[PDB]
Amino acid sequence: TSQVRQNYHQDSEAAINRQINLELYASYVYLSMSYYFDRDDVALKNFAKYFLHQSHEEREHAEKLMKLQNQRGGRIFLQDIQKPDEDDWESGLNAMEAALHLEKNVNQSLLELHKLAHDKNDPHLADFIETHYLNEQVKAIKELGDHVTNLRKMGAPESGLAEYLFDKHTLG
Amino acid sequence: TSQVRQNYHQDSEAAINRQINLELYASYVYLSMSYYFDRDDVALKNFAKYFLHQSHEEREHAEKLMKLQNQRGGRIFLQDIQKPDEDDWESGLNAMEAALHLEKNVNQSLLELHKLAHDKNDPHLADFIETHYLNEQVKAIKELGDHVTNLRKMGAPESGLAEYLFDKHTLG
Amino acid sequence: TSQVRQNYHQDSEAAINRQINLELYASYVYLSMSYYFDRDDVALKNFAKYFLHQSHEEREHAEKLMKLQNQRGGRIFLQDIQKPDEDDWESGLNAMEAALHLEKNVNQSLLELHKLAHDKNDPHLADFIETHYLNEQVKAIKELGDHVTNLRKMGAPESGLAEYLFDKHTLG
Amino acid sequence: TSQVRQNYHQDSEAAINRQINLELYASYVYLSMSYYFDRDDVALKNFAKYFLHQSHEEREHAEKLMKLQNQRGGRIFLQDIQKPDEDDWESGLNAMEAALHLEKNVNQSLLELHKLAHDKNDPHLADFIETHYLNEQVKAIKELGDHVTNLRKMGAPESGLAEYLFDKHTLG
Amino acid sequence: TSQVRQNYHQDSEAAINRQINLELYASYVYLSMSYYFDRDDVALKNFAKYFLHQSHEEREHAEKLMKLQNQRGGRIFLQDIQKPDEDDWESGLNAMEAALHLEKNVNQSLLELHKLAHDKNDPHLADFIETHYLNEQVKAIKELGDHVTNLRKMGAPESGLAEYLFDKHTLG
Amino acid sequence: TSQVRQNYHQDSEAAINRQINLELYASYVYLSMSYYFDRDDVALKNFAKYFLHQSHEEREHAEKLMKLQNQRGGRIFLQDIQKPDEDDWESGLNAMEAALHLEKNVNQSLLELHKLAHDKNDPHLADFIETHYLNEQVKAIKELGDHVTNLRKMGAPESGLAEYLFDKHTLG
Ligand SMILES: [Ca+2]
Ligand SMILES: [Ca+2]
Ligand SMILES: [Ca+2]
Ligand SMILES: [Ca+2]
Ligand SMILES: [Ca+2]
Ligand SMILES: [Ca+2]
Ligand SMILES: [Ca+2]
Ligand SMILES: [Ca+2]
Ligand code: NI
Ligand code: NI
Ligand code: NI
Ligand code: NI
Ligand code: NI
Ligand code: NI
Ligand code: NI
Ligand code: NI
Ligand code: NI
Ligand code: NI
Ligand code: NI
Ligand code: NI
Ligand code: NI
Ligand code: NI
Ligand code: NI
Ligand code: NI
Ligand code: NI
Ligand code: NI
Ligand code: NI
Ligand code: NI
Repeated sequence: TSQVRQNYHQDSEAAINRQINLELYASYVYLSMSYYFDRDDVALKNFAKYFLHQSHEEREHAEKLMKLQNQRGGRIFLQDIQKPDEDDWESGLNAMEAALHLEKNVNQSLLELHKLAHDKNDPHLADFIETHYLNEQVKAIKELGDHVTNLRKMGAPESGLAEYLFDKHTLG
Repeated sequence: TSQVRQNYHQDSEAAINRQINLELYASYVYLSMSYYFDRDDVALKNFAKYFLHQSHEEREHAEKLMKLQNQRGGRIFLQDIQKPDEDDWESGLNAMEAALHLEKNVNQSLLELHKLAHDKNDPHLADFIETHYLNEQVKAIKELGDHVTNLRKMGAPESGLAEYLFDKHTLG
Repeated sequence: TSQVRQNYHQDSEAAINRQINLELYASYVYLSMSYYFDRDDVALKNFAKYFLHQSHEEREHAEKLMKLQNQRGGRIFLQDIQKPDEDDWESGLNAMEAALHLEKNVNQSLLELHKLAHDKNDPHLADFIETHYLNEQVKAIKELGDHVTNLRKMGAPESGLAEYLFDKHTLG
Repeated sequence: TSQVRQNYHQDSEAAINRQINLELYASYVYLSMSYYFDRDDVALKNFAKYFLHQSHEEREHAEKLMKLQNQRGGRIFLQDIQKPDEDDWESGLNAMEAALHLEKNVNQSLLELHKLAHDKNDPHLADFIETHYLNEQVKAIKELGDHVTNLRKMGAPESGLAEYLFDKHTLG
Repeated sequence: TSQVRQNYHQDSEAAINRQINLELYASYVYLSMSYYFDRDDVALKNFAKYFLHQSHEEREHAEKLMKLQNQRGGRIFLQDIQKPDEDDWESGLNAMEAALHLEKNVNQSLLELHKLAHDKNDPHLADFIETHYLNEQVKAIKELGDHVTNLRKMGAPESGLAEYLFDKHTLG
Repeated sequence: TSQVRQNYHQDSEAAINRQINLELYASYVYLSMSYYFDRDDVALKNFAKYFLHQSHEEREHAEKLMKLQNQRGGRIFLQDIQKPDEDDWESGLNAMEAALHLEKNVNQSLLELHKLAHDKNDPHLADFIETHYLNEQVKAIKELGDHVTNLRKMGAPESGLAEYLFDKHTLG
């Protein structure tokens, strides 16, 4: 038992390791999306920059959870980072839709983590999730929804013009 | 065939995808090491900072190879990022030794990549490797060797004093 | 024999004179394209500026090879600069496609020059080509491919709107 | 007929295309001279810089005439740029004499262009030539004459000392 | 075997020790030349400064190769630095000619070192030589050739005036 | 006889040439020591920096004596610079002891040079030695003695910790 450990359930510790993996996974999905838009036959530079920024953010999310694990005296166990479910993300609209789906999955995982913390009467963990993760997820989901809506209304993905102009005026 | 592709062998393209994976793997190993030294029962903050810096560097290495793949008209295929071979890195000396071994493995992979590029008469790829990777590897290996030597001479890993003082005066 | 000449094969010297001519030729093609977009019945000012910049760059490429010839003790022999294969470049998309083709031809010439240097065991010439020409060509080809892709996806050349908006938001 | 064309005779348009070619030719002659003085067995760096500056100026002359052609609604037709009449320019004095001869030939062409413009009652073209070309030519010819005179009086080309000192104190 | 050593042939290691000695030797030759021009019966202060600068440069060349040896895990073995082949360098022209000969000898040694590295499939060593030594040698040889040419054309070594004026206007 | 020579005995001139050689030799010993501490299996960076600084100082000592030789109208005759008596300097303490021995040998040579100058009634040479060399030697010897004392008291060379900490806190 860690000399610092206090009111930290083993289920919470395991859940934090799973969330670390999920955040690293999200980082990897976004990296893949980013360089898809860097392809010479896609060539939407601001889509690429947008998803690269997201990738680096998700890495920060993971590192803060690793720090949390050690803060509470839990022990980090890393697992493989699975490659994303696609190699070719099709279009700006499709990538944005996939990112929305991803962020809602991460959000669901965090809400389950919060539920667990509360069930185990761990207010420090509950508030850590509340303070550093829940509103970030709500903001990310809202932003992605906004982007999907505009791309759809503009005529994406069929209109290459639409994705070009969205890349310039929204993501640029 | 990509409209940009020229003098880029399919073996080179495959080799670049493998090197991307190896760089991401190195990034993950270093992340694991970093947070090992953040444990309350290890608590060497400058070892932790050193390996975290290395982790972020390796991520830059991977991203530059992904950019290269698209520059030459190859196609990125990501694979799982395997978890590191240890969860507990034992000591500062042991971690440094493991990092040395890792950098020499990455170096061997890059020398084979250069050999392939030269065999396929790809001077752009050969010089990309020469210019951006080979001396970086030699410098990294020399630095890690220096660190291992000093930690050994100081009495690590048995002397917790040695690793403490090395953390303060070399890594800090 | 020049007092400075050393390890410089006569075939390399001849090849450098041919590359000088090819760089001056590229400069001239780009000059022609530039002023095509300055026509009152074409009137895409940022296409014009883009190709004029390219023209001046190619002139720098030629001058650096002339300097190289004298550095190694070879002797410059200039040849006519052939007029470009078109007087009317049709459209922004068509010009970009022609520029892509041109840069790949120049690249092929440089890869053959590097192959020759290596065959004649001239590492100074090989590395001169590697360092100052090969990645510049890869970058130019990637950029032109990106531009072609976007113009195609936007609806060029049929959509005069597409080329107008690309001129404003990408080239401007 | 161009929508902008007004009071612009087809003979004037053709004459402007010929003058464009002559300006590009002058640029090429000066480029050749410049790198002749960069040879290790000539090695007069300020002669080289002087003629390189002249080369870039002549390119500006050509570009302004191309702009003029489009301003008036004429159509640019480029022709080959002939290689200069010498590969070896012999000496600083000889190069200066050849440049003087060249500038007087260009001047003669411009005076004929002005005569044509006036014959066709084209005061815009006449004044364009007057304002941007005629005094530039007179100044260039006077400067070259001054240089030839001094080099002759100093003992060039036989005195290598003379050309060395002129390179340092006049061209430097 | 050094813990850092990788893909570093014993022949390469020996060749690097020989090149270290040759660079120190060049430094010594230039030191000797420098103070020859400091003699009261020679008294060309800018020749003296020129060769002293060269001496210190060659020392930097040697130190970078010593660093390289340790970077690759080779072991430095120094040898005597032979005194130069002359005590009296005769004249500015003669010294410049001797320096040209010296730089071409050093260049030949470096080209053989590069050939060896390539034969032993050592791209890190090949590119180290390419990047830090080959163009430096080409530039040095061209500069010395230029100086020899001007001194000859001016009338050196018979004209003490020529060497005086060259010292003032080129080396000063 | 030099036009500047006055009250300068041939024995003094010869002695100055010997001292030039001894100063260059000291520079070389210190260069060797410096890069010994740059080895991956020694890796004391501040020992390396300390002896490199000493090497460059000794080179300044030699150059000032060469200047002196020409000031007095003597003639410089250089001799080989002998390689140092060791390739492997064992330890920080051992190197410091060897440097102390070296500086006392150089000092003995300078005291004999001063004795000679005084015997030949050469007060300019005597005071040159007094002013620029004797106290520098006393200071160097005292510093090296201080370093040896501290390294011994700390437990060097057996304590790798001692040399590490001395490198950090005294030489750094
Ligand atoms: Ca998998
Ligand atoms: Ca696995
Ligand atoms: Ca033709
Ligand atoms: Ca290279
Ligand atoms: Ca012709
Ligand atoms: Ca000898
Ligand atoms: Ca010896
Ligand atoms: Ca005194
Ligand atoms: Ni996010
Ligand atoms: Ni996240
Ligand atoms: Ni779903
Ligand atoms: Ni690294
Ligand atoms: Ni890496
Ligand atoms: Ni192993
Ligand atoms: Ni280009
Ligand atoms: Ni080019
Ligand atoms: Ni074709
Ligand atoms: Ni080869
Ligand atoms: Ni002119
Ligand atoms: Ni002109
Ligand atoms: Ni004539
Ligand atoms: Ni040099
Ligand atoms: Ni050198
Ligand atoms: Ni010879
Ligand atoms: Ni000293
Ligand atoms: Ni000394
Ligand atoms: Ni003794
Ligand atoms: Ni006395």
